[PDB]
Parts: sequence; C-alpha cells; structure tokens
Amino acid sequence: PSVYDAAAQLTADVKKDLRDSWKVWGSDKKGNGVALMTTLFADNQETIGYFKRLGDVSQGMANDKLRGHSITLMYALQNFIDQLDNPDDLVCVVEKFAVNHITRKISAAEFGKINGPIKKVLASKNFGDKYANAWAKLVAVVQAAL
Amino acid sequence: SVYDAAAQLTADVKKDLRDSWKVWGSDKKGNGVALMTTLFADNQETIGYFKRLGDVSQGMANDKLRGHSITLMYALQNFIDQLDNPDDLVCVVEKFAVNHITRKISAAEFGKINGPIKKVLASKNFGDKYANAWAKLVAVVQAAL
Ligand code: HEM
Ligand code: HEM
Ligand SMILES: [Xe]
Ligand SMILES: [Xe]
Ligand SMILES: [Xe]
Ligand SMILES: [Xe]
Repeated sequence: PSVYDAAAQLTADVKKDLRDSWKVWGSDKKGNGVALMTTLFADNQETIGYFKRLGDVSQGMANDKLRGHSITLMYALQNFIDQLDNPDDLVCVVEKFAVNHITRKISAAEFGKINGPIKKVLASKNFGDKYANAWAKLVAVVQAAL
Repeated sequence: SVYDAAAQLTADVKKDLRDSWKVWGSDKKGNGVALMTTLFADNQETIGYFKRLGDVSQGMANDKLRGHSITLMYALQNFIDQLDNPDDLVCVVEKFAVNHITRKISAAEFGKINGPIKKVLASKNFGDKYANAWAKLVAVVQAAL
C-alpha cells in the first residue's frame, strides 16, 4: 500500500473526529505540545537519547529548545489537519516530515510510539478511544512513508 | 541580538504583519509555491541548496517543492502566532535558524527572501510598508543565524 492509499482512506467521519478534537487540543500549541513530548519521555524513556539537541527534556516548559520544538511539532499537526480534504496535499507534507524522521533513523514502529501519548493527552481533554483511534489513522499515514 | 530584533516588533509592526498575513496566509499552497519560485527565479545562485527537492523549475507540479512550500508557510503562521510573546517567538525562530544553519545558510543569504516577499505582497496590494514589517520579522531570524 502507498501513502496516498493511507491518505485516501481517511473517511469523512475520521476527519470530523480529527477536526473536532484538534480544535481543542491544538488550540494551545505550547502547552499541549510540551505535554505531548513530556508524556512521550515519561512512558517511552528509550526515546530520550534521540532528542539530545534539545538539552534536558525534563525541564519542560522552561527549556526553550524543547518549547520551540514542541510548538513546531504542533504546527506539523496543524498542517496535516488543514490538508485532510486533499490527499495530494496531505501526502506531500507527510512525505516532507517523514524525511525529517528518516534522516534520524526513526522507524515506522518508533514513530507509532506517539500514539500512547496522544491517547493520554486526548483523554486529559475527555476525548476518548474513538478519537485516539482517529489519530492513530493519521499517524499511520506518516508510518506509510517510513 | 535575537531578543533585540524581536523588540523591534512594535504594536504598529505587529499589526501590519497580522493585516497582511490575513491575506497572504490564506492560500498557503499557492502563495508558498509562488514565494519559492520567485526566490529561485530572482536568486538563481540559491537553487543549489535545494537539491533535495529535485527540479524546482517545475514549481507546483513538483511534489517535494509543494510539501516544502506549504510547510514554509506554516513556519510563518507559527511566527505570527508568537508575536504576543517575545520569549516564544525567539524559541521558534531559533529552531528554524538551526534548520538553516545545517544547510549553511547565512544571515545575508536568508535575507535574499526580502525581495521575493516584497514582490509577492505588492502583487496582492500590500506595499512597501508591509514589506518593511516583514523585513523586521526576517531580521529576527537573521539575528539567530
Ligand atoms: C505526531 C508525531 C510526530 C510529529 C508530527 C513529529 C514532528 C516533528 C517535527 C516537526 C520535527 C522537526 C524536524 C526538523 O526540524 O528537522 C521533529 C523532530 C524530531 N522528531 Fe518528531 N514528530 C513526531 C513523532 C516523533 C517520534 C515518536 C519520534 C521518536 C521516536 C520522533 C523523533 C524526532 C527526532 C529525533 C527529531 C529531531 C529533534 C531535534 O534534534 O531537533 N518524532 N519531529
Ligand atoms: C521566509 C523565509 C524562510 C522561511 C520561513 C523558511 C522556512 C523553512 C522551513 C520551515 C524549512 C524546513 C526545515 C527542515 O525541515 O529541515 C526550510 C528548509 C530550507 N530552507 Fe528555508 N526558509 C526561509 C528562507 C530561506 C532562504 C532565503 C534560503 C536560502 C537562501 C533557505 C534555505 C533552505 C534550505 C536549503 C532548506 C532545506 C530544503 C530541503 O532540503 O528540504 N530558506 N526553510
Ligand atoms: Xe511527522
Ligand atoms: Xe500524525
Ligand atoms: Xe525561518
Ligand atoms: Xe520570516
């Protein structure tokens, strides 16, 4: 299967659930981006070494490099959400960010580690399993490129 | 100083940035690709840096260029959204500065984007006042390079 295949398979219902949840947990990109990363490092401590450029990622909001990273990650997600209705456009931005991760030797399975943290941050805003599953389908579009 | 450069974004400059972005940022694919092709056409000595993207003369038809160009416009979106808070603007500017330092882009070469910005804004009826505002934002990145 192709990335385009994965992008084309996102249905109206999945896109609605992505948009509805993103309206909330994408609204505070600094706060929720840093929370997402902090949750990744709490539950997947084996990934911390990949992020050495950011310095001490336990410093959370106080760490300027972590904050800048985290905000920018949330604009990658903003970009994806805004491209949902045009698979051509979604694929080309997914492929861009996939290259960012391939050059860091991040596998499809490793990228998929983000689903745990997304599920938790969603649940902190009372978006439950249906929303986590929708986000896993979007994550899987990136995995198709990895 | 990146912090001193950020301090140049006064109330009037922030307003001009926001007012012009409401138009410029409303079509990120079309306007992003137009900005890039203007850069390449008018500054051909920069094209070599973009080798990953392949044949950039293909413009919109080049998938890698399209993905790059959309994403660039979300960097600008990010900057606009940080204008309220100099500390946050600086940390995202520094992030993107690192991206350009790895590509061996200097402050002077980054500043080559100002001609293209002036041109594409003028075509949308945002003139020198708006170009100058965007130049002040570009200068924040330049200070970090
Ligand atoms: C929702 C999921 C994710 C998104 C949207 C995302 C997005 C990003 C973005 C936008 C960057 C900056 C790229 C650059 O400037 O070169 C980045 C960097 C990075 N990402 Fe992710 N990422 C995600 C998940 C992950 C996961 C789960 C891992 C690892 C297991 C990972 C590892 C990395 C690494 C190592 C970097 C480089 C950090 C640095 O040195 O600047 N990413 N990511
Ligand atoms: C408004 C001004 C600009 C902004 C906001 C901007 C933004 C970006 C962004 C967001 C990326 C992706 C970074 C990554 O994923 O590693 C990037 C890549 C790049 N930028 Fe810029 N950029 C600007 C101007 C310039 C200029 C003027 C030059 C060169 C003279 C330049 C050279 C590059 C290069 C060579 C890449 C890497 C392309 C690739 O191989 O993927 N940038 N830029
Ligand atoms: Xe990504
Ligand atoms: Xe994603
Ligand atoms: Xe930038
Ligand atoms: Xe900029």
